[PDB]
Order: sequence, then C-alpha cells, then structure tokens
Amino acid sequence: SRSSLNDDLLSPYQPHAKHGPSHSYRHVRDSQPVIHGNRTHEEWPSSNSTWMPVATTRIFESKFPTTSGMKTAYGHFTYVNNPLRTFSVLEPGGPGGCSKKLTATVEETIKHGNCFVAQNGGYFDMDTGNCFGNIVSDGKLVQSAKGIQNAQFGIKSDGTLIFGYLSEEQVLEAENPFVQLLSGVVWLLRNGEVYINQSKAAESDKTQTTGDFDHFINVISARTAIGHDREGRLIIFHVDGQTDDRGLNLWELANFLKDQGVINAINLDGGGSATLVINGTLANYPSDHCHYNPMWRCPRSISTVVCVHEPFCDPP
Amino acid sequence: SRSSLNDDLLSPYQPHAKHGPSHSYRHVRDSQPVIHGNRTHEEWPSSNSTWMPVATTRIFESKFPTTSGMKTAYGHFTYVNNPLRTFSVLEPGGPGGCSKKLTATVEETIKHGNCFVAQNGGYFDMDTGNCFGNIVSDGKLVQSAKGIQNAQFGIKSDGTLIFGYLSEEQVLEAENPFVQLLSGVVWLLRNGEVYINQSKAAESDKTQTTGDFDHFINVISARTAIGHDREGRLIIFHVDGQTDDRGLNLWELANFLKDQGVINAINLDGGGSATLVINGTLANYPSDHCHYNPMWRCPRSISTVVCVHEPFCDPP
Ligand SMILES: *[C@@H]1O[C@H](CO[C@@H]2O[C@@H](C)[C@@H](O)[C@@H](O)[C@@H]2O)[C@@H](O[C@@H]2O[C@H](CO)[C@@H](O)[C@H](O)[C@H]2NC(C)=O)[C@H](O)[C@H]1NC(C)=O
Ligand SMILES: *[C@@H]1O[C@H](CO[C@@H]2O[C@@H](C)[C@@H](O)[C@@H](O)[C@@H]2O)[C@@H](O[C@@H]2O[C@H](CO)[C@@H](O)[C@H](O)[C@H]2NC(C)=O)[C@H](O)[C@H]1NC(C)=O
Ligand SMILES: *[C@@H]1O[C@H](CO)[C@@H](O[C@@H]2O[C@H](CO)[C@@H](O)[C@H](O)[C@H]2NC(C)=O)[C@H](O)[C@H]1NC(C)=O
Ligand SMILES: *[C@@H]1O[C@H](CO)[C@@H](O[C@@H]2O[C@H](CO)[C@@H](O)[C@H](O)[C@H]2NC(C)=O)[C@H](O)[C@H]1NC(C)=O
Ligand SMILES: *[C@@H]1O[C@H](CO)[C@@H](O)[C@H](O)[C@H]1NC(C)=O
Ligand SMILES: *[C@@H]1O[C@H](CO)[C@@H](O)[C@H](O)[C@H]1NC(C)=O
Ligand SMILES: [K+]
Ligand SMILES: [K+]
Ligand SMILES: [K+]
Ligand SMILES: [K+]
Ligand SMILES: [K+]
Ligand SMILES: [K+]
Ligand SMILES: [K+]
Ligand SMILES: [K+]
Ligand SMILES: [K+]
Ligand SMILES: [K+]
Ligand SMILES: [K+]
Ligand SMILES: [K+]
Ligand SMILES: [K+]
Ligand SMILES: [K+]
Ligand SMILES: [K+]
Ligand SMILES: [K+]
Ligand SMILES: [K+]
Ligand SMILES: [K+]
Ligand SMILES: [K+]
Ligand SMILES: [K+]
Ligand SMILES: [K+]
Ligand SMILES: [K+]
Repeated sequence: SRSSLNDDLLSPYQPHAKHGPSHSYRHVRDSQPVIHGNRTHEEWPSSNSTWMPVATTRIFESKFPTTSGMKTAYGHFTYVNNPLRTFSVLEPGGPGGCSKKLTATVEETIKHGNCFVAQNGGYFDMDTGNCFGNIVSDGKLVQSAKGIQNAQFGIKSDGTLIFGYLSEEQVLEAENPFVQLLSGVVWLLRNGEVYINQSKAAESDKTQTTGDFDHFINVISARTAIGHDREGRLIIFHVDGQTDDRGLNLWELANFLKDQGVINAINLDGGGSATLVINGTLANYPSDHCHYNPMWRCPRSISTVVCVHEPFCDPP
Repeated sequence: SRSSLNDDLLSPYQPHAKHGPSHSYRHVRDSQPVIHGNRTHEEWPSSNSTWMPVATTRIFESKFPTTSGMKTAYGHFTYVNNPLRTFSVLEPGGPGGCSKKLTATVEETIKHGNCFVAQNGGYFDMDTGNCFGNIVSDGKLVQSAKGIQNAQFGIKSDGTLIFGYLSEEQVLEAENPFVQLLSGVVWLLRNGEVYINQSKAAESDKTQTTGDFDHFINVISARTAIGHDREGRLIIFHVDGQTDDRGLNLWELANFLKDQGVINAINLDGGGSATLVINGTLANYPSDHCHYNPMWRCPRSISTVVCVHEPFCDPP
C-alpha cells in the first residue's frame, strides 16, 4: 500500500539492512568525551503542568546562511506539556504493527487514535518494512535493538526523560521501566551542546569509510527531531526540504534547536519520511512524489509514529 | 482581534482606501483587445459530477527559473467538483460580517460551517476592515462595487462560471442571478491565455503613475487564485511566500496555472492574507508574524472567505 514513490531517500547506512553501528556499547563509553565519564545518556524531569492545551504548534520560515547567500526553511515547533500522560509511541497500523513489518502513513496509523499532533517516528528498512531500534509503545516492549547503538529517546514510568545511548539492560530494566521509547540516528544536542562530532564516533563504525555517514550529516534535507527544554516540555520538530536542495543538515539543525533553548535532542527519520499531521490533516510539505502523478507530492508510508494525545485516565 | 502583525503587506493601490480604478466600465470595453469585441467576461459551465470527494487537494514543491539560478515554491491545487452546490463565499465572522467591517482568520470564520477546504477571499481595507468589490454570499447580495472595475468571479443560478470584468447591472441582474460572487485584482488567465498586460489597462488608471500597480504584478509574494479547467472544475490555488523574497509574481503565477490547464482565473488577496485551512486545520505557511512572538508566523485576520463544503439539500 505505497502512497509515495520513496524517491527522497536520506539513508544513514548502506545497505539499508545493516542499520546502526556494529561496535560494542563498551566502545561508545570508551570513545565519548571524558567530561561525561561513564554516563552515555542524559536525564530530565518531564513537566507535570496540566495547563491547556496539551500541545502548542508554532510555524517558522527562517533564513539560514549559505556560501551562496541565504536560504529559507519552512517548519514547525511543537511544545508538549505533560508528555508522560500525553505522549505515545505507536506502531505502524496499530498494536502489533512492527512484528508484521507494516508501513503506513501517519494519517493512516492515527486513524482512530485521536492524536492532536503526530509526526513520523523512527527508521525502518525501506524494502522489507522491518522496524529498527528499541521500541516501547505505551508501556509494552515491542522490540529491542539487541544492543545496537543509536541515539535514543524514552520516557520512564516516573516521568523521567531519557536521551542518549542506552545499553540493552538499560532498555530492558524492570525497575522504573521505559513507558515510551524509540530510536533515531545522531544525538543532536547533549545538555545544551552540539553533539554531532561525538555522534560520528558513537553511531558509525571506524572500520567503515567515513563517507556514507558524513553525507547523512552534511547533506541538507527534511528533518525531524525530538528534544526538551528547561521546563521539561517535549519538543517535536520538523523542517520541510528535499535531500541536497532544501532543508537543513544536522549541524544546522543542532544549532537551530540549541538557539531555541533545546537541552537534549535526537534526530529521527528525515527526508521523504518527514510528516506532520495536526488534528488529523497533513500540515507540512512532504518531499516524496505521489504514486499516481509525477508532479504532486505525497506523504510516505512510514514505520513508528510519535503521537500527542489527551491525558490518559485523568480529566474524565 | 488581530492575530498577526499584518507585516507582509502586498497592496495593489495606495492609499489602501482608494481601491480599484476610477475609470469607467466603458473604458474597460474600449481599451481591451479588439479580438474580444464588447465581451468583458468569459463563461463556462460548472461541472455537475457528483463523484466523491467534493474537493481534492494536491501538494507541489516546484522550481521556477530566476536570473540567479532557480527558486522553489510551496503550495496547493484544490479541484472542486459541483461548485454550484459545494462552493460558497462567506463574510468575515458569519452572515452580516462585511456590513460590520469585521476581520477574522479563516479558521474563525468557518468555525461551525464545516468547510472541507477554505482559503482567504477578496481584498479589504487593512485599517478599517471595509470589504472591497462585489460580494454575493449564498444567493444573497452582500454589497456592490458601484461599478468599480476589478477582476471578478461568480457562479450563476444555473451553474455558469463567470470570470472577468462586470458592469454594475451585470452584477445586479435579476434573471439568472449570481449565487456566489467575489472580486480580486488582476485577471490572470482569459480563455487559456495570459492576461496580465490586459489587466493593467483595465484595473489601473492611466492618470496615475505606472509604479504602484506594476510593483504589485512584478514583485514575488504569496498568492491565491481561483479558476477553472475544461471539465468545469473549480481551481482554488495558493502559493506560500514572502513579499519580495519568496513566492511568485502574477506573470509567473499566470503561466503556472496555464501550464496546468486553467482556462480562466483571477488573482485574489495575497501576501500575508494567503491562508489554506483544510478540514479545520491550517495547512500552509502564512507570512505574517504573530502578535505575541517576533519569530513565529501566524495567519492573518482577513475579510471574505472561499469555502468548499458538502452539497446543499442533496445527499441527505
Ligand atoms: C561511573 O564512574 C563513577 C565515577 O568514578 C569515576 O571513576 C574513578 C576511577 C575516578 O576516576 C572518578 O573521578 C571517575 O569519575 C563511579 O563512581 C564510583 O565508583 C566507585 C567504585 O569503586 C565508588 O567508590 C563510588 O562510590 C562510585 N560512585 C558512584 C556514584 O557510583 C561509578 O561507580 C561508575 N559507574 C559504573 C556503572 O561503572
Ligand atoms: C456586441 O457586438 C456584437 C457584434 O457586433 C459587433 O459590432 C458590429 C459593428 C461589427 O463590427 C461586428 O463585427 C462586431 O463584432 C453585437 O452583435 C450585434 O449587434 C447588431 C445591432 O445592430 C445586430 O444586428 C446583431 O444581431 C447583434 N448580434 C448579437 C449577437 O447581439 C452586439 O449587439 C453587441 N452587444 C452590445 C451589448 O452592444
Ligand atoms: C486540535 O483541535 C482541538 C479542538 O478540539 C484544539 O483544542 C483547543 O485549542 C483551543 C485554542 O488553541 C483551546 O482554547 C482549547 O482549550 C483546546 N481544546 C483542547 C481539548 O485541547 C487543539 O488546540 C488543536 N491542536 C492543534 C495542535 O492545533
Ligand atoms: C476532509 O475530511 C473528510 C473526512 O470526513 C475527508 O472525506 C473523505 O476522503 C476519503 C479519501 O480522501 C474518501 O474516501 C471519503 O469518501 C471522503 N468523505 C467525504 C464525506 O467526502 C475529506 O477527503 C477531507 N478533505 C480533504 C481536502 O482532505
Ligand atoms: C569536529 O567537526 C568538525 C567539522 O566542522 C571537524 O572539522 C573537526 O575535525 C571535528 N573535531 C573532532 C574532535 O571530531
Ligand atoms: C506586455 O508586457 C511586457 C512585459 O514583459 C511589456 O514589455 C510589453 O510592452 C507589454 N505589451 C503590451 C502591448 O502591453
Ligand atoms: K503498506
Ligand atoms: K524528491
Ligand atoms: K571516555
Ligand atoms: K562534550
Ligand atoms: K494549540
Ligand atoms: K502559530
Ligand atoms: K528511511
Ligand atoms: K552489539
Ligand atoms: K562508505
Ligand atoms: K557548530
Ligand atoms: K526556555
Ligand atoms: K477583528
Ligand atoms: K514578513
Ligand atoms: K476594444
Ligand atoms: K487577448
Ligand atoms: K481529498
Ligand atoms: K496529495
Ligand atoms: K490586503
Ligand atoms: K465607476
Ligand atoms: K504611483
Ligand atoms: K508570459
Ligand atoms: K485538463
């Protein structure tokens, strides 16, 4: 059930199946900056504010300097209050989706879920539909990365925001467990600092050529990100573009989020996967072309989804 | 109740109050190309197809040639079937709005109207909120231009699409009367041909300097347009931008619609007024900045609205 032609492909690794670095979690800890010691992640309390509304979306059309003048980037910031109760990680098509290797547009996945805001989530194998990385959907472990080291984001049972690199046992921890968790590629910001260089060492093997991953970081394209600010509010970011023509690169994206006050953030699936569905209707410009017409752009059939909804078992 | 700062102002005439040319309808007929004789308008039957859905929206991110390389324009085409029964022209805030000189975002105006698709409509005085040009809202004459000559679009009682320059009596005709009618500025396409040069002669006085109006045509900015194709389907177009930075000019916009098969079309309010609300949620990038923050973009409080809705007194 392809909806788009998947022609704006921004792939970090080649081939698509060999996703993530093969080196050990030990090596991530060993090769990260000494200032961090043996902490491969960062924690922050999620906001408990019950103010209305849950999510506030803000539009931007901002200029960025290039060697050939300036460039404009269209996108949105979404600020989420009470992410413990309002933020969820959904499988494609509904519960049990990743095990069937389903791909579905964000519109299709949240069909009945009543998601105020929703964007595409983590990475996936384009040919097979296989989900990539750790996935915890509303308290239930969907799958595990078996120790593969990419940037992670999750919410704990007590409402603690987790960003960074997690070992397998940290993911499968039974005490204060993850209630929401997904995996991206590249740790954008760590404790208010740009963390691109450090992500190269952590999420790409030294045996391989520093070519395919560097292109993933330096090329401009559509991007999505998820982070947080001082107030414990979730940041669900997306910037429209077209790989090697429009958008931002992870260096620009990192500084953009940092300038706006994001402490920690990770890069989620970008390119033609970038999708923003506000209150049921698509609200951004996807970069894939439609299955049916060669000049009309369509959203992509993606994997997991990040959804913001009403609190659960609380106001009513 | 300003929602935006009205800082992306694309004004055709100066001052805003002296809207439209002062010359006579006689002069429009006299100074138009002889090939058209004494016909100052064009007619086309509206489609009677009851196929589902009523409106189909299509995204584009298209390149346009500039002297300094290429430029990209984000926007939407909306194709409307059965416009006689599904297309309406709404006053700001609801019936009786233009007489009170109300301005309201498209979201606010269609609050309960259940409009599948909706865009900003005609022009208005920014300082006073006064509506400009002829306005017929669901069969009821709201106001008249008193013979002021700008590009017009309307639907007749029998379903005939009217595009072009109308004299006052043509507007107030009691036999086969207008059921929907609004006024823009600049006739983009006339019978499948670019009609910009001809609009200069018709919609700007020769006494005035050819400076303020030429800038309105040659500057690039956000634009909205309404036209039709061979099949009698309505075209509701919009292209995001920022005056003198992003978007298209009426020359580019005319050829863009012509290349896509639009026979007749007129230019409606552009700049920061450009707004597209799909199924209740804003689906484009407005160019005005928000009243509350200096870097977030907000939609504008505009005047009339073009709404696409379900057929009236027909399926149920
Ligand atoms: C992670 O490291 C901390 C800090 O200790 C580091 O290691 C030392 C060699 C020294 O160089 C410090 O400056 C480093 O920052 C460990 O903290 C402790 O480990 C020792 C174990 O003998 C214990 O005496 C302390 O109480 C520990 N403190 C805490 C808070 O745990 C920590 O054990 C290391 N964690 C893991 C999982 O290895
Ligand atoms: C609008 O013009 C048409 C066409 O006539 C034009 O005028 C002539 C002088 C000649 O140069 C034609 O080639 C032009 O195109 C008018 O058509 C007619 O008018 C005369 C009136 O004496 C009549 O004999 C014809 O039957 C008319 N035909 C039609 C279809 O009306 C027409 O009257 C003009 N309309 C208006 C409102 O002035
Ligand atoms: C999605 O639609 C809902 C409508 O149910 C919006 O809800 C409200 O927003 C207004 C103003 O923004 C508030 O006054 C209400 O209190 C909100 N209601 C609820 C239940 O939250 C909601 O804002 C929309 N979401 C987005 C992102 O636009
Ligand atoms: C606005 O939302 C409505 C939901 O009620 C959409 O309705 C349908 O679209 C699907 C597929 O596009 C069709 O299978 C249905 O028959 C449509 N239903 C109706 C009542 O028209 C509608 O398409 C949406 N409009 C836009 C512009 O996105
Ligand atoms: C950091 O990244 C820059 C890219 O601008 C590179 O030139 C530099 O060598 C990197 N430094 C380290 C220590 O990785
Ligand atoms: C038509 O418009 C062009 C603008 O490119 C102008 O140069 C030309 O003089 C115009 N011709 C007429 C007859 O108005
Ligand atoms: K599928
Ligand atoms: K593309
Ligand atoms: K270290
Ligand atoms: K560091
Ligand atoms: K909101
Ligand atoms: K906003
Ligand atoms: K991908
Ligand atoms: K491993
Ligand atoms: K390589
Ligand atoms: K930097
Ligand atoms: K802040
Ligand atoms: K107002
Ligand atoms: K502006
Ligand atoms: K003539
Ligand atoms: K002509
Ligand atoms: K549709
Ligand atoms: K589409
Ligand atoms: K205006
Ligand atoms: K007059
Ligand atoms: K002038
Ligand atoms: K031309
Ligand atoms: K056609």
